[PDB]
Amino acid sequence: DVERLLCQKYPGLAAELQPSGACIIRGVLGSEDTWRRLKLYLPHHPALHGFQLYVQESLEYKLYTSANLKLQDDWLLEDFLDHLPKILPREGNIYYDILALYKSNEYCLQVDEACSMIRFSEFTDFEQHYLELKIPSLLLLDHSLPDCVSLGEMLTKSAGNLEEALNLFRKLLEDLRPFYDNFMDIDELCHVLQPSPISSKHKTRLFPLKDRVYLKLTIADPFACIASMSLKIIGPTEEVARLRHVLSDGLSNWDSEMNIHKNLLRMFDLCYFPMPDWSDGPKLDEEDNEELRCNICFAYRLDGGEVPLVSCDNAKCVLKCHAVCLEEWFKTLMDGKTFLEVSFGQCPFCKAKLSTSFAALLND
Ligand SMILES: OC[C@H]1O[C@H](O[C@H]2[C@H](O)[C@@H](O)[C@@H](O)O[C@@H]2CO)[C@H](O)[C@@H](O)[C@@H]1O
Ligand SMILES: [Au+]
Ligand SMILES: [Au+]
Ligand SMILES: [Au+]
Ligand SMILES: [Au+]
Ligand SMILES: [Au+]
Ligand SMILES: [Au+]
Ligand SMILES: [Au+]
Ligand SMILES: [Au+]
Ligand SMILES: [Zn+2]
Ligand SMILES: [Zn+2]
Repeated sequence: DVERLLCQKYPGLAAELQPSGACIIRGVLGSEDTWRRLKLYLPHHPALHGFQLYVQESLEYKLYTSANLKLQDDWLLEDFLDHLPKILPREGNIYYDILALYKSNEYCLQVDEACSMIRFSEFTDFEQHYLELKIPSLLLLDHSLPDCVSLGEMLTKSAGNLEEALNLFRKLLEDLRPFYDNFMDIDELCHVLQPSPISSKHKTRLFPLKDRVYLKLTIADPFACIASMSLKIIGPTEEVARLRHVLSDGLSNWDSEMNIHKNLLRMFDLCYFPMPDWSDGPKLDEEDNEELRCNICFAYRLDGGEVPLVSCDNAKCVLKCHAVCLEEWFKTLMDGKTFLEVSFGQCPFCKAKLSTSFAALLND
């Protein structure tokens, strides 16, 4: 309807309606030699009067009402938009600054040819982390840290010179040690199945709790490590059902003076998590049916390191599956309604109960 006109003529605007018969348009409107950040309130869409335009003049938003700004008596939204852009009214040296930072025991600083970009790395106590900026922009290129962090935004607003940038970054690193430290133990003492290749960026970890039962740890806010912590039990219906109670209790009894790993051991009454060990002897014995490969894709490991973990309650149904290879089945089954309303579906193979706890492997 209106996002139509917004799509063809204004790709940088987002028209959000309200059930309150109103309409808010935010986004960017542009002319050939200028653009503005914009927020337009329209109390009476499609009538313009009573309009409330917020244009970012610099640091703050400037407000335009009918008193502020004068429209035409006949204009519609379109008219108002393609008209709007015309009606609205020591410095130190960076190369020196690089040389200033070049030598240091706390990080190696690398300069690209033509010095178009620089890269900090091998940070002390965070040797895995790195930061790349454009020169002399100081525009954020690549970097470690979960992608959900608004580092770019932080830099532009809070970092004036190269040194200020470096430090803002090392600041977050310190802020992030609890997040990182916490995954330290889980990575070394648990058998982490996904992410296949673990990186400074991943806010997640999936590992086995016991035979047939996986536990997926996920940390929404890397700065609010435990506040944003979240556990999900994945496995056969009854195991899931059973363990879900343990989980609740475990959280209620959370020992704040213990990290997540040890707190999980506490939670599930284990002195250690299941993990491959030389003491398992040589496998061979058992020779799990040669087919551990999905069973739909006929692949074992996907381009993203996904692995066949899905399995019905029926011990006798040899047959596993990548969650994504079954993504629709999981959504066409439990569409909307929560998984306690829908615990399972039918094993498309033996018909057995198939826990919908696996849908948890989706999305991410
Ligand atoms: O007798 C089995 C085994 O128990 C312990 O080994 C554990 C190990 O501590 C963990 O990594 C766990 O995930 O699996 C291993 C095998 O059960 C003992 O430490 C080990 O010496 C012993 O053989
Ligand atoms: Au568009
Ligand atoms: Au709208
Ligand atoms: Au140098
Ligand atoms: Au280096
Ligand atoms: Au984030
Ligand atoms: Au934590
Ligand atoms: Au033990
Ligand atoms: Au359907
Ligand atoms: Zn698959
Ligand atoms: Zn089955």
